[PDB]
Amino acid sequence: MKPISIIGVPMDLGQTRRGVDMGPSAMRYAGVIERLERLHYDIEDLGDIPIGKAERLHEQGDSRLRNLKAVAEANEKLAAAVDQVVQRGRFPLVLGGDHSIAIGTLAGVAKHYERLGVIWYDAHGDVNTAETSPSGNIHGMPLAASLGFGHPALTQIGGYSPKIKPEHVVLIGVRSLDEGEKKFIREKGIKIYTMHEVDRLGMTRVMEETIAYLKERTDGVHLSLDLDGLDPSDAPGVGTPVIGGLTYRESHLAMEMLAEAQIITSAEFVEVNPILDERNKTASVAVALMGSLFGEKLM
Amino acid sequence: MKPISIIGVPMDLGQTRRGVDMGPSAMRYAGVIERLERLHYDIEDLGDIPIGKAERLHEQGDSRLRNLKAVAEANEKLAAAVDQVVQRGRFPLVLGGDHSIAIGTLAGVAKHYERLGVIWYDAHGDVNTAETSPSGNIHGMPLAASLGFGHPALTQIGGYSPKIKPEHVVLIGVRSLDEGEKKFIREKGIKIYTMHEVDRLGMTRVMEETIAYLKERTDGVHLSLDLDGLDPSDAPGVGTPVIGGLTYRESHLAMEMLAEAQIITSAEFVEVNPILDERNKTASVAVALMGSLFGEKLM
Amino acid sequence: MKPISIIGVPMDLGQTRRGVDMGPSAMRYAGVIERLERLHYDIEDLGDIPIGKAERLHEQGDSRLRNLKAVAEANEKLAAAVDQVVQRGRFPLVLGGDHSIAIGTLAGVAKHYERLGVIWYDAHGDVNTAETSPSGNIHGMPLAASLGFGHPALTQIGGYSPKIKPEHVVLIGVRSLDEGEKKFIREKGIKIYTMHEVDRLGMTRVMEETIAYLKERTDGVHLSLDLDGLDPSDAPGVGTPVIGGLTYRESHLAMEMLAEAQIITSAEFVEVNPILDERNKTASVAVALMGSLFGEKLM
Amino acid sequence: MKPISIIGVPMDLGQTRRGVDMGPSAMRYAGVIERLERLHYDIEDLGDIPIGKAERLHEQGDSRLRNLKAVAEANEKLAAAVDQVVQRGRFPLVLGGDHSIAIGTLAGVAKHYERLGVIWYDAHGDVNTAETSPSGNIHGMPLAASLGFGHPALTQIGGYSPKIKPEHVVLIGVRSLDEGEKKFIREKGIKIYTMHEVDRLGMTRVMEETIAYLKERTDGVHLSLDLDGLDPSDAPGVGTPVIGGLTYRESHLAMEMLAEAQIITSAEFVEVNPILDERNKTASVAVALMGSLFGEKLM
Amino acid sequence: MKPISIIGVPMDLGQTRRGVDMGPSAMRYAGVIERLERLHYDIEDLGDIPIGKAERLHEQGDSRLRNLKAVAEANEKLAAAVDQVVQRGRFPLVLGGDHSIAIGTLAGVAKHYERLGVIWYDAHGDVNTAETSPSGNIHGMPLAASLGFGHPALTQIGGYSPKIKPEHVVLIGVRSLDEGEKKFIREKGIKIYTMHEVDRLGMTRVMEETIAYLKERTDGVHLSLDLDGLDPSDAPGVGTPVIGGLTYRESHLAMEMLAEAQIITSAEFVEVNPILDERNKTASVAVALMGSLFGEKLM
Amino acid sequence: MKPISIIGVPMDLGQTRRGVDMGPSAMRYAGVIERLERLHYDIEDLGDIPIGKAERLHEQGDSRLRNLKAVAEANEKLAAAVDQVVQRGRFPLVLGGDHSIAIGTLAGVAKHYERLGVIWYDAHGDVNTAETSPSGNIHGMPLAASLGFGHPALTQIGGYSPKIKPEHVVLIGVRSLDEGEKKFIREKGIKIYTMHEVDRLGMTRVMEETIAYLKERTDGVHLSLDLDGLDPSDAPGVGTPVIGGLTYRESHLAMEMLAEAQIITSAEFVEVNPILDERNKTASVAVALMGSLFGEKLM
Ligand SMILES: [Mn+2]
Ligand SMILES: [Mn+2]
Ligand SMILES: [Mn+2]
Ligand SMILES: [Mn+2]
Ligand SMILES: [Mn+2]
Ligand SMILES: [Mn+2]
Ligand SMILES: [Mn+2]
Ligand SMILES: [Mn+2]
Ligand SMILES: [Mn+2]
Ligand SMILES: [Mn+2]
Ligand SMILES: [Mn+2]
Ligand SMILES: [Mn+2]
Repeated sequence: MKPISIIGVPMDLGQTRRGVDMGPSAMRYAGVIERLERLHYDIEDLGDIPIGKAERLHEQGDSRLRNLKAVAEANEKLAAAVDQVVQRGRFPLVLGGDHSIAIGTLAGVAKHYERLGVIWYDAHGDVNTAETSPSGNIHGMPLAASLGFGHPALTQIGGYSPKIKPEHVVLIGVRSLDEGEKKFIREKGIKIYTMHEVDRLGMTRVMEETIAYLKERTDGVHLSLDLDGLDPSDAPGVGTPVIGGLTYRESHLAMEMLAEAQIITSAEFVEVNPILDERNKTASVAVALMGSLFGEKLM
Repeated sequence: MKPISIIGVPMDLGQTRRGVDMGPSAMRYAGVIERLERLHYDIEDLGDIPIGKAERLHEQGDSRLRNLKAVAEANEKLAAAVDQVVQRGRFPLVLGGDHSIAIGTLAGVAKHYERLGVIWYDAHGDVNTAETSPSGNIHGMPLAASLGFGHPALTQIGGYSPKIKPEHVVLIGVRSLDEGEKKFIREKGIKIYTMHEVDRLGMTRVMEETIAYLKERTDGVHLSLDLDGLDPSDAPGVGTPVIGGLTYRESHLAMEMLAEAQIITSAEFVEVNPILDERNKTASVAVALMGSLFGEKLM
Repeated sequence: MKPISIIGVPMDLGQTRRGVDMGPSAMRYAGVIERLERLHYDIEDLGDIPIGKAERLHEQGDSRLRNLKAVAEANEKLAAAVDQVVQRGRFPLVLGGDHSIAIGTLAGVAKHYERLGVIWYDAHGDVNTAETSPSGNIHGMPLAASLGFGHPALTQIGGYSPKIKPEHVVLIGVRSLDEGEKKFIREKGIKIYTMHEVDRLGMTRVMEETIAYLKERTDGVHLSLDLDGLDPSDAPGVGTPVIGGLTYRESHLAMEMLAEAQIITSAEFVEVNPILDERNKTASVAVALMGSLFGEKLM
Repeated sequence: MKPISIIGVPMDLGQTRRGVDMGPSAMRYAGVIERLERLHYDIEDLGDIPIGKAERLHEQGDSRLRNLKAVAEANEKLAAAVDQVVQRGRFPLVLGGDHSIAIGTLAGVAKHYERLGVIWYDAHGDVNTAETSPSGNIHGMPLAASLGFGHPALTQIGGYSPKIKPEHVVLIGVRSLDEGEKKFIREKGIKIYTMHEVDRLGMTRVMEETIAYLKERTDGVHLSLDLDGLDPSDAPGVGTPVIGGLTYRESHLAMEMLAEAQIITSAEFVEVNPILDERNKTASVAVALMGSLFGEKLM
Repeated sequence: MKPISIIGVPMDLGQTRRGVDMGPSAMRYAGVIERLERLHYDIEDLGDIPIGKAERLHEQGDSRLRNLKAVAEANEKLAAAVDQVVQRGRFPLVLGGDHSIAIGTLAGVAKHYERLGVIWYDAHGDVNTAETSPSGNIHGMPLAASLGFGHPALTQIGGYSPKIKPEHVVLIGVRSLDEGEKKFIREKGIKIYTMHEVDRLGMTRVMEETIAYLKERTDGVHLSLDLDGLDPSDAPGVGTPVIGGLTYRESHLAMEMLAEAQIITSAEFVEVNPILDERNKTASVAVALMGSLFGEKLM
Repeated sequence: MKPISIIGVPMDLGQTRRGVDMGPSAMRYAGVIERLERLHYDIEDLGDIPIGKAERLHEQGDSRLRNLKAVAEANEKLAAAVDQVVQRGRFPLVLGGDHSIAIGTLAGVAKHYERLGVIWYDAHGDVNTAETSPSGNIHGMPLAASLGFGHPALTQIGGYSPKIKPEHVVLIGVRSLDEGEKKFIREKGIKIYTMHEVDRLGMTRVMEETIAYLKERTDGVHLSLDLDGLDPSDAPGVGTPVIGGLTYRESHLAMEMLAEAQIITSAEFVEVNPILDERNKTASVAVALMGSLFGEKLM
C-alpha cells in the first residue's frame, strides 16, 4: 500500500467561530498517527497549513463571503501541499476544521485524475453560493465551489475548474439543506442519499450502490467526511450538529466497505469541534473511522 | 391546507406530580408556532385549558381515580375547545402534560367522524380502568376510557361513548403493560406493534402497515403521540421514561410517512417533562416531529 | 419451570483492578431477586464466592497469568457451588466481576451435559492463552481455557477438560481481538458474529441462526453474557468499555428470543463496573435483560 | 407424539369435474402411510367418506351453489369422523379432492379449541359466497363459510358457526382472487401473504411471521394445504393450476419450520388431480411435504 | 389512462427462419385484446405491418446484413405506424417476431421525447453491428442501431439518429453476448443487469434501481421485452432459447413494479416462436405479463 | 493458466447399473473440449480408464462392497493417471459415472498438497462404510473412504490415507443421508450446507463462506461435483435423482464464484446418466458449468 501524509488545516473562518479549528489537534490527541502505524503504514504528519486571522470589527472583505481572503489563501496553500503529496505517490489525509478546506484538498487532488469521484458524507449539502447562502459562510459552499459554481476566488483555487463533475459526486447523510441547495442538487443532478433513503434502504445497500456507481465511472475517489454526518449522540463535538444522523455503526460499516472496495484515493475528516465534545469522544470516533477506512478489520 | 389551532393543557394530575404540566410551555419555548408558520400554515395558539388543583394526602376522593373531578372537568373544557376548532374547519393540535387529555381531545374530535381511527404512539398502552390500575392514575387509562371501557366520569366526557372502536386503533412502541392491559389489548383485539415488532419488522414496514390498515377503514385519523414512546436517550424529559424505545430517526420517519399519507386529521403531543429534560431537548424533538408531521421535508 | 440459584463472584483480579468486583452488589441493588420473583420463580441467593487478595508488583507469581492462584481457587469453589445447584435440579445464575469466572461456571455445569453449547455475548473473544495474552490477564482467557487451550491451572478446573467443543460455541458482538485471538477463532473454527455481521444481518437473523445452530447439536446451552457486549452508551459501567457495540434493544430482543427458544440451561451476567456506571444504569440494564431471559414479555 | 388418523374425501363436486376426487388414491399410491410409519407414528387409515353423485341438468338445485346437498352431506359426515379422531386424542390428517372439505375438517376440529388458527396455503383465497362466486362452486368458498359467511347449509355444518375468527387465519401463496374476495380479505382483515410478499420477504421470513402471529393468539392451528399453492412446474396435477406459485423448496422449508414450531394440531392436503399430473409427481410431492410436516429432517 | 393501439410485425428475417413471425398471431390467440379490455382500456388492433420475403441465395444479398432491404422497409413502415399512434395520444403496443422491429418501434416513438429511456429485457444484448456480427442477422443488432451504431440503412430509419442515448438504456437478463457486444456495452457504458446480478441482487432490487435510474433522467420509457429473457422452462417457444433465464415470477414482479412506477410510455413483446412452444404457453405468458404491465393486480 | 487434461472413467459399478457409465461420452458429445478450447486453454483428452465387468450372482463378490475389485482396480489406475497429470503441471479434469471415482481422483491429487480441501457438491453425503451402507454400493462411500474410513481396499488406494482431513471438506446441496451418514458428518465435524441452509442463506452467502473457509486453511482445493446436486428439473439425467435440489442458476453462480476465487486446483463432474436425460440436457448443463468454472463470464 502507498504511504500516507497527514495535513492538518486548523480553519474556523465562518462569520463567527465554531471551535472546529481545534479539530486536527483533537484527532492527533485521539491517536490518528499511532492507529495508522499499527496497520503498518508508512505515514507522516506534515503539520498544519497556516491560517490567516478572521475579519476584525472592521476589515476589507466581501459581505457575501465571510473571510474570503484568508479562506482562499489557506486553501491555495493546502492545494499545493496536497498536490505534492500526490506527486510523491502518497495518500493525502487532510484533517480539519471548516469543511471549506475541501476546496483546497480537491484542488490538489483532482488535477491528477481524469474522472475524480467524491463521496460527500455530511449532514449538509455544502452547495451554497454567495448568491444562495443565507450566512455567507464559505464552509457551506465547498462542494458547489469545487463543481465550478461559486465565487471566482473559490472556484479557481489551484488554477483550474471545475475539479469534479456532478455525475461523480454522491452525497450521504444529508438532512439539512437551504432551498437553493435543494434546487442546486436537483438541477445539477447530484446523487444523494438523505437520511430518508438510509432509513428505507439501510447503509449496506446505500454503500453498495454508491461504491458501484462511482467505481463504474471514475479513476479515483475522494472521501470528504464531515463528522456532523453522524448523529450528535455519537459525534457531539462538531461545528454544526444536526439531529437525526448516521450512527457510528453505520459509519463504521461504511468505512469497512470502502476499505474492501479499494476505491478511496484521498480523504479528509473535518469539522471536529472540541468545545461541544465529551472527553474527546468525537475525535476518537474520527480515528476509529480512519482506522476502518485504512484496513482495520474486526476479525 | 386547513389552518391549525394549538391548545395547551398543562395537566399534571397523577397521584404525585411528574412535571408534565410544563410540557406546553416547553414546546412553545422550542418554537412550535414559528416552526409551523415557516411551513406557511395559518395557525393560532388558543392558549391553555384551566386545570383544577390536585387533591391532597387524605382528602375525599376516588383512590381508583386520582383527581377524578379536576381531570374530568379539564377534559370536558378541552373537548369543547377542540370541538369548536374542528367546527371552524381547523386542525386541532393539542399540546400537553398528562396523556389523560386524550380523553378530552378525542371527545371533541370523534363526534365529527363516522369511523375515527387512532395511532397511539406510546411506551405504555394506557388501557387500564379503575379496576385494573395499580395506581389509580387516570393518565394510564385514556385509551380504554375513549374506547368506552372504564369508569363512567371518563367514558362519558363530551356527552357520548365510545369515541372510537378497537378495530380502529393501532398502538406503536408499546413496551410497558400491566397484566390487565395485556388482557385488554388481547380481548379487545387492538392492533399493536410492540418494540419487539418494530425490531423484527422495521419502522418503515410498521408505518406502511398501520397507514394502510387505518386508511382502508376510517374517515379520519387522530395521532396521540406520547413523547415517552421514544427512547429516553432521545427524549429524556418525559413523565414516565422507559428504556428500549423508538429512536428519533424512526419517529421522524414515521411522521414523514404520515404526512405523505395525508391521513392525520388531528394530533396531540404529550407528556413532555422539563424536569428530566436536558436543555429543552425533548421539547425541541417534539417540535421537529410536528414539523415533519406537517410537511417539513429534508429535500 | 425449575428454581433459580444466584451465585455472586466479586472478582476483580486482572493485573490492575477495574471495579468489576462490585458488579454482583450493583445487580442485587438493581433488584435481580425481586425481578425474578415477580416472574414467579423459586429463586435463592446463595451469596458470594470468597476471593483471595490480588498480588502486588514485586511478589512471586506468574506474569503470564495475573493472580493465577486466587483466580484458580475462586473458580474451583464456584465450580463446586454451581455443580451442586445443578445437582439440585436448579438453574444456576452466576453474577460477576471478571469474565474469568466463566471457567468456574462452565466447570460446574458442563460435566452434566453430553454436548454443552455456549453463547458468548461479549465485545472481546476471551480466547487468549498465557502465550498470546499481551497482559496476562486471565479475564481475557476464559473461553480458550474452557475449550481446553491454555495453562493447566485453568484448563483443569473442576477436574476435567475441555468443558466444551469449539463447534458448540457462538460468539456474538465481538469487536475487539488480539491477532492471536483471530488466529484461534479461525483455526478452531468457532462460529462468530462480529459487529460487522450484526450490522449486515440484523440481530433477529443472528439470533435465529445461533439458536438453530446450537439447538441442532447440543443438549444444554450456557449463556455467558459480558455487559461490555452492549455499547457504552447503554452500558457505561463495564470493566473494559469498547465503542460500537450492541444496543439495549438488540440485546433485549436477543434475550426474549432465547427465552422463547427455551435453550438456555445456565447463565451468567458479568463485568458490571459501578465506577464507570451512571446511577446504576448498567446494573439495571443487566436485570432487565435477565428479566427477558427468564420470561418477561412486553405483551 | 399422538397417533395419526388419515381420512380420505374423494370429492370432485364443482359444476364440472376437475379430477381431484382421485387425489386420496394418488397420495396413498405415493406412500403416505409408509412415509409416516417410518417416522414411527401410530397411524391408521380410516378410509374414505362416501360422496353423493353430482347434479346433472334436469335436477332441482341452485347455480349459486353447485351440488350443495352432496357437498353439505359429505362435509357433515367428515365433520363427525374428524370430531371422533380428535376425541380419541389422535391427529386428523384429511386427504382430499375439493378444498370444500375444509368445511367438514374445520367443523370437526374447531369445536375442540378456544381459538383455533388456520394457515391457508393456496393459490386462491376461497372466500367467495353464493353472492360473490362467479361459478357457484363451493370449492371456492370453504374459508368464507368456515368464518361464518355463506349459505347456512355450509356455515352451519357440525351444528355451529363460525369455526374460526378472521384474526386467526393466515393466507399464504395467494395469487388468484375475485374482486369480492379482495374486498372480503380486506374488510375482514385476514392476514395474507400473496406471491408478491413471498417474493419481497422470502419464505423463511413469511413463515417466521406466520408462526409467531398464530402462536401468540391461538390454542391449536390447522393447516389447510391446497397443492395448487405450489407452482404447476412442481405440482402439475392440481384441480385449478395457476402460474407463478411457490416452489417445492419453499414449501418443503415451510413444512420443516411448522414441524419445528410444533403448532400444527390438524392438517389436510387437498386438490391433487391425477389427470394433469406427471407420473404421480404431485401426489409424491404431497407425501414428501407431509413427511416434513411430521418430522422428517434432512440431517 | 390513454388508449392502446396494438401493431403486429410478423417478421422472421434472419439468415434462416426461427418461426417468430407467428408470434403476433399466437399472442392474439392467447387473448391479448380481451385481457386488456377487461382492464377497461380503449384498445385497438391496427393489424400487421407487411413484410417482404427473405433473400434466398442467388439474389442481391448481404452476408453482413441478412435481408437488409426487407428488414429496413418493414421497420420504416412500423416507424410511421407507431409515430401516428403516438400522435393520436395512444400507447403503442407492438407485438412481434424478430427483435429487429425495435428499430422501427423506437424510430416512431423516440422523436416524441427529449430523453427517451429503454429497458431491454432479453437474454442477448442485441448490440452487434455488421462489423461485429458473426451471423449478419439484424435481429442481433436492434439496440446498437437504435443507439446510432450500425449500417446507415438501419441507423437512419425514421429519418434520424440516434433514437436514444446509452445512458438511458438498461439491459436486464442478459446472459449471451459476443465479445464485440461485451466491448460495446463496456465502452458505451450501458447499464446492464446480467443473470449474475439478478442472482446476487434479486429482481426486486434490480427493478427498484432500474426504475429509479431511468425515472431520474428520462421523460418517457420504452419497454422492449424479448420473451427469451425468461428461462426456456417458462418460455419454451422463443426464437433463440438460452438456458439460465428469468423466471415467470421474477418477470411478473418486474411488470407489476413497472406498472406501479408508471414510467412505461410504449412497449413491445417480441420473439415468440410457436414452433418450440408447448400449447401456446409462451404466448399466454406474454399476455399475462402484458396484463401486469397494464395494471392487473393479484389483490 | 496451466493446461487441462481430461480423463474419463465410464464406471457404473453399483449392485445394479444406473447408466452413469455413459456420462463421459455424453459430456464429450455436449462439447466439453470445444468449450474449454474457446476459453483458450491448452487441453488434452487422455481418454478413458478401463473398467472391469461387474459380478452377477454366482460370482465372487462382497455384498457389503459391490464390485470391490473392479472398483478398486479402476480407481488405482485413475489415481496413477491423475498423479501424472499433476506431475506435468496440468489441471486434472475427471469426467465420470460413479462418484466412486472420487477415491481415485483424490488419491492422485492429494499427495501433491499439504492441506487439500474438498467441495463436495452432491444430493448425498457419500460417507457410508461397508458397515453403514444399506446397499453396499461403493458410490455411496467415496468421501468417507477418502477421509480414511472404509475398507482398506478403498482407503489405501494410491498407497496412502487419508487423502484429506474432515476440516477441509465442505458438503453442498446435501438433501439425502442415511442415519449413519448423519452420525458420521456430525461426529467427524464435516462442514455441510444442506438444501435447508441454501434456502435460508442463499447460494451467494453459502459460496462466500465456503470459499473463505477453505481458502484460509488449504493449499489446494478439489471440486467433486455430482450432477444430482442439481434439481432433476435442471439435471434429469443422473444416476440417483433426488427432488428439491440446486437450480442451474445457483450452480452457475457457484462456478463463477469459484472461478473468481481461483481456489480450485482439480475437479470432477460425475454421475451423468443419459438414460434419464432429455436430449443430452444434463450433459450440456455439466459443460456450461465447466465453462463457468474455467473462466466463462457473461459480460
Ligand atoms: Mn460541510
Ligand atoms: Mn456539515
Ligand atoms: Mn400515554
Ligand atoms: Mn407513556
Ligand atoms: Mn469477557
Ligand atoms: Mn469484555
Ligand atoms: Mn382452495
Ligand atoms: Mn386452489
Ligand atoms: Mn433481442
Ligand atoms: Mn433474444
Ligand atoms: Mn456422490
Ligand atoms: Mn449423488
